[PDB]
Amino acid sequence: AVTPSLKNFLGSLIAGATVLGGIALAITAVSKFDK
Amino acid sequence: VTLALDKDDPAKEDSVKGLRKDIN
Amino acid sequence: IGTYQEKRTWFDDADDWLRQDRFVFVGWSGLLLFPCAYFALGGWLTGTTFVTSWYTHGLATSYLEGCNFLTAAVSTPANSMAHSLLFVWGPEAQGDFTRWCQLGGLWAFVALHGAFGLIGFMLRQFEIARSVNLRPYNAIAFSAPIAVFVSVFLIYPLGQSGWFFAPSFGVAAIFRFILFFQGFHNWTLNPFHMMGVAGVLGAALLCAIHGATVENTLFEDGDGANTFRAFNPTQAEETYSMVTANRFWSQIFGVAFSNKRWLHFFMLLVPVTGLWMSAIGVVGLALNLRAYDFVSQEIRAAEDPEFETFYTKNILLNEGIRAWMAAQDQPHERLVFPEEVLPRGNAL
Amino acid sequence: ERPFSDILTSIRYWVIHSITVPALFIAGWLFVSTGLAYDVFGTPRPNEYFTEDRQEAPLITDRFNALEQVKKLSGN
Amino acid sequence: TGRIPLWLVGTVVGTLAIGLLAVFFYGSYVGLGSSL
Amino acid sequence: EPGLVTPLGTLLRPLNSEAGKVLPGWGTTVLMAVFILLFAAFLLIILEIYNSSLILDDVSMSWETLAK
Amino acid sequence: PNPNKQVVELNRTSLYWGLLLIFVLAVLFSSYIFN
Amino acid sequence: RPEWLDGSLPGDRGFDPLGLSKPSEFVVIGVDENDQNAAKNNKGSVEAIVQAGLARFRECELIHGRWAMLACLGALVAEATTGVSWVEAGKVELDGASYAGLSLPFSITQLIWIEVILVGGAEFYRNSETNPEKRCYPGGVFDPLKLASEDEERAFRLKTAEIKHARLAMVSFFGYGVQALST
Amino acid sequence: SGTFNFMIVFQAEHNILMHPFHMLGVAGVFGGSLFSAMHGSLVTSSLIRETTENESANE
Amino acid sequence: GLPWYRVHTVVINDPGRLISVHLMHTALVSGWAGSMALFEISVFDPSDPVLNPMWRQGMFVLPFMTRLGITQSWGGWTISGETATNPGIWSYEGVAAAHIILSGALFLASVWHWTYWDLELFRDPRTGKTALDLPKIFGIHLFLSGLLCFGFGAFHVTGVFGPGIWVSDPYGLTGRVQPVAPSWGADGFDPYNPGGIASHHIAAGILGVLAGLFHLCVRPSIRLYFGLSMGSIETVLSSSIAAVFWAAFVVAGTMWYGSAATPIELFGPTRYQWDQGFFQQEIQKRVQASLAEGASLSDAWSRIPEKLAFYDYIGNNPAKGGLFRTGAMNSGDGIAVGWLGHASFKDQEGRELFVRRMPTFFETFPVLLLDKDGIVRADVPFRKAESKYSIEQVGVSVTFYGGELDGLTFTDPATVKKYARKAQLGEIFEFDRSTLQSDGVFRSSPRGWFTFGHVCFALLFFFGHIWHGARTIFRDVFAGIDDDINDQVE
Amino acid sequence: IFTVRWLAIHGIAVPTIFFLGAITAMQFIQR
Ligand code: CLA
Ligand code: CLA
Ligand code: CLA
Ligand code: CLA
Ligand code: CLA
Ligand SMILES: CCCCCCCCCCCCCCCC(=O)OC[C@H](COP(=O)(O)OC[C@@H](O)CO)OC(=O)CCCCCCCCCCCCCCC
Ligand SMILES: CC1=C(/C=C/C(C)=C/C=C/C(C)=C/C=C/C=C(C)/C=C/C=C(C)/C=C/C2=C(C)CCCC2(C)C)C(C)(C)CCC1
Ligand SMILES: CC1=C(\C=C/C(C)=C/C=C/C(C)=C/C=C/C=C(C)/C=C/C=C(C)/C=C/C2=C(C)CCCC2(C)C)C(C)(C)CCC1
Repeated sequence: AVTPSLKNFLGSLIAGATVLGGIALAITAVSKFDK
Repeated sequence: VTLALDKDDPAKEDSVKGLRKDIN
Repeated sequence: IGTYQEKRTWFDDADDWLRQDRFVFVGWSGLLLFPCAYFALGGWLTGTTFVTSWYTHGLATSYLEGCNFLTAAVSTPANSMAHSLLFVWGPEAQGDFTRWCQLGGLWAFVALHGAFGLIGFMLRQFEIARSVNLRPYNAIAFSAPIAVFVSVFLIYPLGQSGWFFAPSFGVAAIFRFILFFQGFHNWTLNPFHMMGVAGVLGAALLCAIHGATVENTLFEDGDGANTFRAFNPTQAEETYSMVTANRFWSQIFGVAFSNKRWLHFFMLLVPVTGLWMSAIGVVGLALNLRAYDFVSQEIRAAEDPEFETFYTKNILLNEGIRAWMAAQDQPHERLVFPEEVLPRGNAL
Repeated sequence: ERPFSDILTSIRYWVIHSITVPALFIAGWLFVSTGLAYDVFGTPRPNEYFTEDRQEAPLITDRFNALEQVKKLSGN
Repeated sequence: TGRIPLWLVGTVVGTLAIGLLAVFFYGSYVGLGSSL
Repeated sequence: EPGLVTPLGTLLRPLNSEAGKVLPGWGTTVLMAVFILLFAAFLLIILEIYNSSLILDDVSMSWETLAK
Repeated sequence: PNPNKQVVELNRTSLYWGLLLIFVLAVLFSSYIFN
Repeated sequence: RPEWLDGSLPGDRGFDPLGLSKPSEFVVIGVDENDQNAAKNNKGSVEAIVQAGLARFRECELIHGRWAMLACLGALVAEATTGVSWVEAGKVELDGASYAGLSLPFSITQLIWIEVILVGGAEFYRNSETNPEKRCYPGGVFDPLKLASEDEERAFRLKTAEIKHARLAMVSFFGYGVQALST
Repeated sequence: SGTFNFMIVFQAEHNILMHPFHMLGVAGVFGGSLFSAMHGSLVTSSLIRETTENESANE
Repeated sequence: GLPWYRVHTVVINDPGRLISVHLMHTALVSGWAGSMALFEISVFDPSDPVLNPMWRQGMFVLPFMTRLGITQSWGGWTISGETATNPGIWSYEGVAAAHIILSGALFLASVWHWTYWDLELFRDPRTGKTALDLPKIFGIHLFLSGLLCFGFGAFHVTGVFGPGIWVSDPYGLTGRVQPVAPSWGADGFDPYNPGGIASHHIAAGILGVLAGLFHLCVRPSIRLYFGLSMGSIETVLSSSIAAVFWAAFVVAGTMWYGSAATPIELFGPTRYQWDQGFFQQEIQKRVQASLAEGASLSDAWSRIPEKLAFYDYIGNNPAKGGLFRTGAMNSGDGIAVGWLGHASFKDQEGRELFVRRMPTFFETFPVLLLDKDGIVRADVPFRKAESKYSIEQVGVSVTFYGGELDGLTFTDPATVKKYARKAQLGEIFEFDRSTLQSDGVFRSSPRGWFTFGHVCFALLFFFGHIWHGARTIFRDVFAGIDDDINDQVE
Repeated sequence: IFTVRWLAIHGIAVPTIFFLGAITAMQFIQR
């Protein structure tokens, strides 16, 4: 089955996407409308 | 007389028997 | 662009904003440097200020405990965590931040973000040198601080029994790691540290000589006694007499540089060759492949009770470091030494 | 524009940074003096190092069960 | 720009930086980490 | 000046033929980045099993795997 | 008739660095090699 | 729906989720200079845009499916007549050579030499042709009943009959591949 | 090795590592090795193209 | 002309001399492999595989032949401890000869490609200059790589056609070369499962074939042609040096930590097995399995294999060595002859005592004798002027069980101190310092020497990745910078 | 003003004054 160690790990790759995406989302937001 | 746990505690104490389940 | 004129995608709109000549250069590497290097510095300044080491080490290491700048540190995890990465979502910490700090996981926060910070800073100076169209020698020199950092903070504890024997991030905490390597590894005797000293302490010589040889062979290009005013960085001529500098050292020291380009590369070469050799010695100490003993002088000093060298004095001093710190340096061993079994000279 | 010496000599800089800067110093003063720094980071107070169970240094000694063990070492 | 003199800023800010540092040496002899 | 023609050289000749020829634009770069990040995710699987940082109930993760 | 023909050069200052380097390494390491 | 297909072809449908047979443009980059005797070596430049294999891809489905139709029709009846699984052939033929219960005299070492001469040389002769419609659809002895007099370039589909049966035979042998080791 | 004995005994009797003037001396030789590599590489990375790739740039 | 450190860059422009110069390196590597295997066979002592195995004798490449099935020799002997009735052609000496015969064949091929460098294959059509199609060249070699990977995994390892790999028990006692079955669940990523090795090379071999078919057909992007500098033979060098230090950290990492691809009967135990009490716990697990069923002490300690007690010894720990303590592990403490028993310590109050073992850090370590509950009761003190834990006053006797000193007791306070200082080193063994004239201080195993080379190589190849990645991105400014380059400031 | 130069200094300066308020209150924690 799925262990809690795998639950927190797959939750980290979701959280690692919301961090790495949001850093990428912030540099494609300032690139377009210049704030 | 001696468990295998408290024979590897006074001899090595880094033992994988002595380190796991050591919340007791 | 590209001398075939395609239409710009969102990459080109992102590449020119990152590679912008603003006040602080971000670049593509700054998506790796500035989040990681701010959290290594932010993790170190938080851990030295607030985070305890009472559970991982049994000793206080923060300003809130009573430590000052010299004795506060971000200390390594316990030897019971082995090489665990101690993610805050890890199996040890499990989401709780206030126990992740108590478990020494904030050490590996600083060590990993510092390691990817050094990758971000070394890629920064490939990226700037390609913008400025220079040669990439500033990055190649920074391979040697990355050779030192990876071999000591990462490669060394991976060969030992855990992240415990890593250096903690502090002043007095580095100092015991230094005294750990004398007592246990005899690391002064290791010939890779000897090439590391001769590189580090020989680059300090080259820094002081080249600075003083330039500053004392300057051309009189001004009238006043401030010689720093008589320079414009858009001048085409040398600001100091290389020919006078050569004749000076060829008569003082007998051997001088005659090539200005070889000089500045030799200033590049000595600290980098010195640190890469010393990094190999710490790789050797990760496996405890020490240069501890000269066996031909241990066989002689055990078969001759009057043969004393400064070497055998050093071996006795390391026995003193090993037995007197390891009841407190390695608390995971839980070794108690009765005071009559520790080595001891006369009347001390 | 604004090269680091028309900012520090401007009075509008100091009508901001004589209000936000002391209120941030006091915010750091009150983060520790209200004892909240001992709670967020789990550093023990000077009356919290030694419970009645142990009178020695703690030792974590267990990898995967360290989370509830450090709760027992701290005395919670 | 030039509403306050830069040398009077650098004197005053430098003074309570030396003044804050003297608190760090005062607190090194009393309270936590005073060895008493 | 022509090179040296060999029987194996002409059997292998169309393999060293289209040197310098590329797709315009980005091509399969976005396809590559999906495969890099899956392999980055795959290398985080095997790094943490061998570190005992992601725990699977099926593995033993010890020398006791050699028993069963 | 290879067009890729180059020559190696080694001036005397590089001779003196090279001979020094392999004697200083022999001064250093042979104490460990003879053990 | 794709546009680079659907004409003079049996499977006139745009199934492609990704366009593997898409004729793509190409641009030729120049060769970078690597001469040391020059002071500066440049990274090359864009030289030649080139306007631009559906014929190659048609041949390669036809070969795979026809080997699959020899495989699917050959594994069901050797399981029926002999009474051995299709995966088990080779384990039981190394011990005793047979065909439909009839013992064969060949050592297993000879089968490597027989197959790489016979099947190998026939594979060396198939690619000895330089006409892609003749490569897909040859004439001669392989058409003894004269399909080639019958046309299919119009709505007649006298060629579009092996191609559907080649497709699911690859799939049913792919279904044999997901059944052999696992189940 | 006699130097090494002199250092080890010095740190036991005088605690040289915790002395600020030794801390400044380490900052002088770590800074002096940083600045030797820093000034040494910026000059090397700014050399005017005078030679080819078949001969050293020191020519 | 060129400097001394730049001489090999005459090969960067012509691909025919690049074949010839990699062929000469390949002739030297396999020429080393056969020559080192001939040297190791000529000095290997196959007499005692139980108590003088290959990792004890300094054999470095002989555990790599034995890892992939080669267990027999042309001298009759095997590794498992029996006579080879048919050694075959793939002996140790057959493989040591097969690398030397290959070394001369690769030598002659390099002489051919050096003279016949100007092949028409290396000149691309319609420009006529020497060029290499590095995206397709990679697609060829990745296709061959996954074809060998799948071939090694489905046939050699799985035992379908090849022999198999080495598989042992958890405790290094019963180990052979036998075929493995691939394991496709989550269990295949446990690196102590040998089934995950076969399941790797099938799955990575199939994907490497499918990836190879991609890079044969699909040309790269133009934006990714310039950004990775694909038209240079050095941007493949930088990325390959990046590939081989990554691999050398993984390879030296699994050698040091232990894996199913690094058995302990071939490479010796790991340092984490001494530290974590791996064999000590099992030795106690088997004594308590016999004292619970009803048996004596000396009849239970005799049932432990002499090979299992040899793993429980600090001299076979790979981290008890030295950088210039050169040679075999037998050159340090001697060739092990026989297990000398199990030292059990009792004092005058009839209480058992347990020697605190030497941790792996300690060159020297004080001997301490702790009770059941972990409290020090006896030691060999440094100051003997007013002692309170001396062996003489506490009355420590030592009895052995099993081994060469079975049922024998020592009460002499000089004798007890000798065996107390041997019991902190592990199980008690009898050596001979006369057969090889042993020094007296331990060495490291080949598990430690392999790890030392392959992290020092993986770290020096990080710098070579840094150098050769910099020479591709900064290829245009290698000989210096332009004269008008002052536009980069404000 | 939220620019890159503003986020560079106030990434450093804002926690620096927060910790300097914290460290100053630690000098007067007696026990
Ligand atoms: C086909 C011919 C052949 C064969 C059968 C062998 C067989 C053997 N060799 Mg020899 N050898 C050969 C050619 C051959 N060799 C040549 C040409 C050379 C010169 C390069 C050598 C040099 C050599 C040395 C130096 C040594 C051997 C050794 C050995 C033995 C163990 C091999 C081993 O463990 O390697 C392990 C092999 C690997 C771990 C492979 C590493 C490849 C990495 C993992 C792949 C990474 C790149 C890949 C492309 C990534 C993409 C994968 C996928 C996506 C496609 C074995 C008897 C060893 C021995 O005991 O000999 C005395 C030994 O030390 N060989
Ligand atoms: C279901 C199929 C299957 C199965 C069962 C396996 C099974 C396995 N694979 Mg394979 N694999 C497969 C499919 C499969 N693979 C496929 C399809 C691919 C794509 C081609 C791969 C690609 C692949 C790679 C590339 C690797 C494996 C590895 C492994 C092993 C993982 C356990 C291990 O040894 O960890 C040990 C390995 C790790 C923990 C890897 C972590 C990598 C670290 C971070 C590298 C550190 C170096 C780096 C520069 C850090 C700096 C230095 C540091 C000191 C600071 C195991 C044998 C690994 C292996 O062979 O190990 C021996 C490995 O490296 N696999
Ligand atoms: C990665 C490569 C590698 C590895 C791990 C090993 C590992 C091993 N070898 Mg093998 N060997 C190798 C490559 C390798 N070998 C090669 C390339 C050769 C051909 C020369 C040999 C030839 C060889 C022989 C002939 C013997 C071994 C032996 C050994 C064992 C003892 C190790 C030892 O004494 O180290 C010694 C390590 C050092 C001295 C530290 C080296 C540190 C650097 C390199 C020193 C250089 C500094 C300086 C510039 C040198 C100048 C000093 C001058 C006075 C010489 C060990 C199992 C011995 C053995 O046990 O066989 C049974 C043995 O007799 N090896
Ligand atoms: C796959 C590995 C590989 C390959 C093919 C190359 C290839 C090249 N390198 Mg690179 N390099 C590498 C790894 C590699 N290097 C590594 C790991 C480092 C870090 C140390 C470097 C650092 C480096 C620098 C700093 C320079 C090169 C240069 C060169 C070029 C000329 C080399 C030459 O003339 O040497 C000539 C060497 C000699 C005449 C004698 C060298 C003797 C030393 C002491 C080694 C002793 C040999 C030993 C027996 C072999 C053991 C090696 C070990 C790995 C097994 C050539 C393109 C040069 C270049 O780019 O020119 C423009 C250059 O300046 N390389
Ligand atoms: C200090 C480290 C360092 C530096 C400065 C460089 C520098 C360079 N590399 Mg190298 N490289 C490195 C490490 C480094 N590399 C490592 C460790 C690997 C893996 C073996 C590679 C593999 C590699 C390849 C295969 C290639 C390069 C290339 C390049 C060049 C282009 C820039 C680039 O793409 O960077 C590479 C980018 C990075 C290093 C940044 C990635 C960092 C990510 C974001 C971190 C992800 C880790 C994850 C979040 C942490 C979880 C794991 C944790 C638990 C440990 C440049 C010369 C290319 C080249 O030479 O082109 C000409 C090329 O083809 N590099
Ligand atoms: C009155 C006092 C007497 C003089 C003091 C003692 C003099 C010692 C001089 C040693 C010179 C060695 C130069 C070798 C190599 C050599 O000939 O260098 C020559 C070199 C000349 O460089 P150029 O720039 O002229 O080279 C041009 C070429 O690179 C091509 O452009 O001079 C230097 O590099 C200066 C650095 C000297 C660094 C001195 C090294 C330190 C001492 C060496 C270790 C000694 C160990 C002793 C152990 C017992
Ligand atoms: C002709 C011929 C032949 C022969 C062949 C031969 C005889 C070969 C040999 C070969 C060989 C015999 C080879 C060898 C090699 C070796 C090597 C190659 C080595 C190297 C070394 C090294 C590399 C080292 C390194 C190092 C050092 C320096 C020190 C330590 C560390 C290290 C390791 C790093 C015959 C008759 C068969 C027939 C065919 C042809
Ligand atoms: C950690 C962490 C975190 C958080 C937070 C952070 C990151 C923070 C940062 C913070 C910071 C970043 C801080 C800083 C600080 C600073 C300081 C604390 C400083 C101090 C200084 C001083 C004390 C000085 C003094 C002096 C001198 C010596 C010189 C000048 C003058 C004077 C006297 C003033 C996160 C979430 C990410 C995650 C988890 C972990």
